[PDB]
Amino acid sequence: MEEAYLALGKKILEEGHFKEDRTGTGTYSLFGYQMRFDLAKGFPLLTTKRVPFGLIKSELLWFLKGDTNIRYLLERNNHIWDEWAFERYVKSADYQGPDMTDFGHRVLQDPAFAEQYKEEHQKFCDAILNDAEFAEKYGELGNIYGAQWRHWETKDGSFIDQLANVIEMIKTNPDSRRLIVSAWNPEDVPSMALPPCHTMFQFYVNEGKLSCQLYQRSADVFLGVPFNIASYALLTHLIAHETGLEVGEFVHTLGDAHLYQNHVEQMQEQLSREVRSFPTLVLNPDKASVFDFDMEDIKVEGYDPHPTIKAPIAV
Amino acid sequence: MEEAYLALGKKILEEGHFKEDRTGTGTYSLFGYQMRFDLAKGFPLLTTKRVPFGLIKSELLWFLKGDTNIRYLLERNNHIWDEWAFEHQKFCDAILNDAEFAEKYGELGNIYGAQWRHWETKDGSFIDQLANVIEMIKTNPDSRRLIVSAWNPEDVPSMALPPCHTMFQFYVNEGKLSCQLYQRSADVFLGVPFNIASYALLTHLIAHETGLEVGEFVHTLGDAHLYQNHVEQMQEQLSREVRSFPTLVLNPDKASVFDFDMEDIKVEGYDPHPTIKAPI
Ligand SMILES: CN(Cc1cnc2nc(N)nc(N)c2n1)c1ccc(C(=O)N[C@@H](CCC(=O)O)C(=O)O)cc1
Repeated sequence: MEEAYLALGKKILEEGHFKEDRTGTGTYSLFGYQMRFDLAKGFPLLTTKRVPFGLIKSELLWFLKGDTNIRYLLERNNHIWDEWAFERYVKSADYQGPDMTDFGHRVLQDPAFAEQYKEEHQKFCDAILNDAEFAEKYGELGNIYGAQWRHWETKDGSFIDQLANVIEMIKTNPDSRRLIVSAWNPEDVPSMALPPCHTMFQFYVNEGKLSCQLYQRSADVFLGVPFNIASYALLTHLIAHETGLEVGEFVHTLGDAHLYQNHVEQMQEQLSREVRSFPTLVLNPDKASVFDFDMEDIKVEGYDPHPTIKAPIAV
Repeated sequence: MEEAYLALGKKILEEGHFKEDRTGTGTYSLFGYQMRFDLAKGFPLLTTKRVPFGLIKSELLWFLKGDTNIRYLLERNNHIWDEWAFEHQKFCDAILNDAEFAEKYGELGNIYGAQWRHWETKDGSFIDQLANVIEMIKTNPDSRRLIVSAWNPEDVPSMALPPCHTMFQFYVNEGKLSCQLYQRSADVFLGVPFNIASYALLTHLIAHETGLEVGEFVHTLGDAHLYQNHVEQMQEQLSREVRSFPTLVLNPDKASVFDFDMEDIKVEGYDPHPTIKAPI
């Protein structure tokens, strides 16, 4: 239930001790958490603030087609993966605009700098979208979620399609205890723009219902977790659709659940709002495979949330 | 709290879903569970039934030193894998006497020790996950990436018993080390008690190695299942009055944990109820 999520954010506000982090922003943090969402009770897209499903869709599709290049994402006007690509670009030999050291923090404090970042960011996206050589070198994120789900590279010159295998074990072996997809590949971690935040997931089956547990090593509570819940819920409806099954519980397990110190006013303002009905997910009955779904094949209807609460993304 | 485990077995008896596998094995089942153990309240060896700590020690020391060979376990009366290795005593004996014969037939290959200390790459090199996470702990305690993984999908479909312990994550706040463990499948009566002690000891060992106090051990389960002829044994356990967990005592005169042998790990104040027997 939404309440479960809202309770996480309260609990970190109350009890989460302060902890320095890679990004430099600062966080309040807990270790070890578990939220459950019965998906039969509604599609878990938060109603206490507007959460952009279109962006959740395209990021999922992007993960399922096995792709790790932002061009696809930018073609559908999704900029949620932009900064890590931009950061890679500005640290490269090829970049020659103004010094973008520390842009993640300096856009908040310095207005003529944010304008400069805004300019460079705009030429970066237009280069990715219109220069195939540039897209190819600088849209790339490494072997992040998509590469590991579809094309986990083997020792002897091949690849394992993890996701597709697990879908097929669900169909023929619904009681197996190894319905597991991992994105944590120790070989590829240092190559990755970021190691996987949602690290690994497991499926389970009882009386014709499909349930999923996610292990998430690092959980950005205000910005990310609303994405991840919806992302993994959508994935579960997709797999239940392909596999001919009803939809079960999504269980969200966390390692470091953190509230960025600059998300606190947002998380308090979110707590002051009454919970509304979850929406209903709608899928194309004509599509048969998880991997056949496109943007028009997935809608959410009945979504009537409270207003957008803006916050700054860490790094 | 030991009551977290006890509520878990009680919830399985009450709400667990029955299933029956190809061999004809019954189980009662739940998906998604989390138990926490505050290690400053005591070391979580079960008091409601006797749990054999020696076997947990020997087996954790064997994973920790990266050893995949039974000779170590055999020198310490631990027998839990001399089946996937096996006139019987002739073999056990020969492993224990002949210097070469142990290497020839006592190797077990790919399991926790090899995966924690020796994860093979494409170019033929090896990653020592555990060693690396220890230096990360000392040098970057605020890291959200203190992860060790036992799950390679290249090797799982090939292997005899794929790891029930799929990954663990460390965490540090205010001079205190915690560990969360994701376990994809769990024997609630015989395995889980065995696994709570193991991973709490691991946490204690890594805290000693890095000069930290112990925080929590968090146990997260996927498929948690009670075998149908553990029911009578689980019910018998829930009728017994919880006691205080005991105290772990680690030898303070050995600096590194990679030198710890059986004699250097002691449990004090351990007053469990009688051993409960069951099939495995
Ligand atoms: C890609 N992604 C997953 C991802 C990757 N690295 C991360 N790194 C950190 N520190 N925190 C995260 N949540 C995070 N998340 C993200 C990234 C940004 C937003 C985000 O800024 N969303 C805004 C803006 C949405 C919009 O474009 O309108 C929101 O209001 O929810 C969400 C998910």
